[PDB]
Amino acid sequence: NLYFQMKGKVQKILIWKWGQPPSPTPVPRPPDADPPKPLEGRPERQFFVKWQGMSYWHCSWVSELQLELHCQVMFRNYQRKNDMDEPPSDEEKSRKRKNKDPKFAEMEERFYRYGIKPEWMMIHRILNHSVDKKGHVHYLIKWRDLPYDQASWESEDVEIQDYDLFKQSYWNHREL
Repeated sequence: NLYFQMKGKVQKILIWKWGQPPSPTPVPRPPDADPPKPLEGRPERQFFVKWQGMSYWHCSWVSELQLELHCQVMFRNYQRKNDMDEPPSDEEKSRKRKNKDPKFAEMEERFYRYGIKPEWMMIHRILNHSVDKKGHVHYLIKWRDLPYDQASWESEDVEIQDYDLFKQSYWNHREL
């Protein structure tokens, strides 16, 4: 991925940071070469977004240009309310102690430090399911500390804490 993926429609910008420009260095060398480096570009703004209809697991980054081309009205509002030269920053000393767990560390670097509460990515319960013509199943999930109306679908094949434990609960208590 030499560039940012558009996953759907952007719902919200959670945060932004300055970042290095796309670079070609990442293009694999052929197996028949032996013993090239580009000059560093102007940093640009990168944006962490939530997508419409999708849980916090899917939050990813987009470029200023993608926001300009695809959410100009909502991006125009964002720019006018926010400082666009300096980016944004009980809750404190326990982000520290909880972090010595490596799955937490990883989630913290990837998600929580950009404004996602840990609970928002935890299954509260499964509400329903759907099947493709393929037979792949999706589950409509209520997340912890988020309303029912913010329930969202996830593929069965995803890796969320105790996903499978909840699936079995859903399925056991469904013909009772």
